[PDB]
Amino acid sequence: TGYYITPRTGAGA
Amino acid sequence: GPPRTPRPGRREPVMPRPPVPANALGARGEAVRLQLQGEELRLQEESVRLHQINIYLSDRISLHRRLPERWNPLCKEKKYDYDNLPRTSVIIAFYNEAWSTLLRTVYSVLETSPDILLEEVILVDDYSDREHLKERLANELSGLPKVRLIRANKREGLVRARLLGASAARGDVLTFLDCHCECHEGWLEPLLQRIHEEESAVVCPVIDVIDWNTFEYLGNSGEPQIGGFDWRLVFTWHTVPERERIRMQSPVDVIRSPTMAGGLFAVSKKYFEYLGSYDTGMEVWGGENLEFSFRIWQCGGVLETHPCSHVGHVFPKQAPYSRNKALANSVRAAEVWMDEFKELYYHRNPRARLEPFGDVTERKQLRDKLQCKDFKWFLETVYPELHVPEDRPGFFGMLQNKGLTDYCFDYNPPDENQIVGHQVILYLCHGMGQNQFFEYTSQKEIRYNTHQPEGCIAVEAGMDTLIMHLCEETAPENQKFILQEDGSLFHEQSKKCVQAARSFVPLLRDCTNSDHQKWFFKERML
Ligand SMILES: O=c1ccn([C@@H]2O[C@H](COP(=O)(O)OP(=O)(O)O)[C@@H](O)[C@H]2O)c(=O)[nH]1
Ligand SMILES: *[C@H]1O[C@H](CO)[C@H](O)[C@H](O)[C@H]1NC(C)=O
Ligand SMILES: *[C@H]1O[C@H](CO)[C@H](O)[C@H](O)[C@H]1NC(C)=O
Ligand SMILES: [Mn+2]
Ligand SMILES: [Mn+2]
Repeated sequence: TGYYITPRTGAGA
Repeated sequence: GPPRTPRPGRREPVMPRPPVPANALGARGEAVRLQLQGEELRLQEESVRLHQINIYLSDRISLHRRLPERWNPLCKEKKYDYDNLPRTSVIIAFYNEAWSTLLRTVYSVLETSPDILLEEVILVDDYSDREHLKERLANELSGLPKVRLIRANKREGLVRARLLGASAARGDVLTFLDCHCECHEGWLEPLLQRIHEEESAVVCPVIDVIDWNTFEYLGNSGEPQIGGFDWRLVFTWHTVPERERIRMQSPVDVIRSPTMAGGLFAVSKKYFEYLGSYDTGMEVWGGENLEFSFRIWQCGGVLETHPCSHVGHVFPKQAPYSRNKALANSVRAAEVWMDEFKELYYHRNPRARLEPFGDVTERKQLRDKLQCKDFKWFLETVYPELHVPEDRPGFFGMLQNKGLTDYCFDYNPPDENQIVGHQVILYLCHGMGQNQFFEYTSQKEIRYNTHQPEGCIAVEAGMDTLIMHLCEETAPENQKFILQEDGSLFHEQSKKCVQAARSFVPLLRDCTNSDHQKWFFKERML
């Protein structure tokens, strides 16, 4: 076993 | 004396919104799930497979839809001095975007931006190969007011395509958007007003989610997240610290942000050029937002999120095209801006050591010409809540057992976000890091900190197993280990030693001279 996207923010805040 | 005649121009948007069908899909920014069957269902699946966005649905949502009001009501109280605000060129580079998402971006800008403030919308075709973006696009845009379409001659990547747009721009302020955005009402005035106050401010909207499958708008009126990064040099979001919240005079004032999500921001054109714009050595995608953030802070500007400016963004299901240059781009940023702290990066992403990154001589000369502050300053002043690892020689890497040859500490949480509460085990060493990367610190903790939040090994009351906790400000007693010269790993609270035990796990046992209680760090396997 072992940076391809920009994260969205979580539903939290 | 008599009132003066104001500056002429309409405060209303460049274009009015066409009449809406009352029953139109997605009209109020609501989630739409079409529940298709048969061939229509297959066409929807093919559109997701081809765009990583439900373009089947987007094609059935109005290109002129008005986002619902979601901002903090105090933003409606803001009065703007339209007669003195600068004019902006909106720059939208696009590569193989779908028809409906791109055109909805353009109509959103034209239908929400005050005419008096918008110089032009500049579309930059980064050498797209999809046919609908060729003559069909030029024909559809040809009659629109305040729209220019510029085409690259070869594949440029988002950095150099954006610079094509900036080079052609006629406004005082450059505003960058992606080709799959939708603007909240009133998004532009706060950005321009802030740059009107401070020429060296780079100002970003709060980026709201538009869901790639349902096109639901997820903007809200709460305090937004702001930008940071971890020591893999990947952008992450975090909550506004108390230090910054104390300095805000109201909830809708601007918020300083260590880094930008990238791609959505406004900046004076003269200031963007003064700072050296973008590193033209970056390719395709990734890493430029971090380099630009570091450059802004270290070279004397401010990077800010404006809570009154909201822009929705269609985050895709996954990468819609090959993103194989983010690592090299991040290395260019690290080599120019991070000084000795680049090593903390190389330790946690060893592939970066091998990645060709080209020539950064001119960016280093840029840094000297602008007399920029160093990276230690940036960490201590802009981003002090980011934990800075020590990575002391001999105290980081894989934590290998002397007696049980070729086995090392291994921790794999179920969810990458929730790391707390599972047992650390032993596993054949593979040298790839992440699950086998640990750092023994000066505060006697065994840290699991390839990414954030940092985990610290602990032993719960009366147990012999090693469990993953979160690191805290003051190390709790059950997290303190003493790593002696000979290799013994001594748990202070238990008064016991860590022993490689039978799969294989590390367990507390009474201290002996056994090699199964001897440990050592290895950076690399060979
Ligand atoms: O080689 C490229 C890659 C992307 N883009 C465009 O530049 C912006 C890059 O953003 P993208 O949305 O793909 O990245 P993300 O927001 O998902 O991180 C978008 O408008 C893309 O259309 C481009 O012009 N050339
Ligand atoms: C992949 O998973 C295995 C088993 O879950 C191990 O935890 C291994 O350490 C992981 N690989 C990496 C590189 O983290
Ligand atoms: C995350 O927070 C931002 C504000 O900073 C946006 O509201 C975004 O829509 C949020 N993400 C989700 C999925 O709701
Ligand atoms: Mn035109
Ligand atoms: Mn995007």
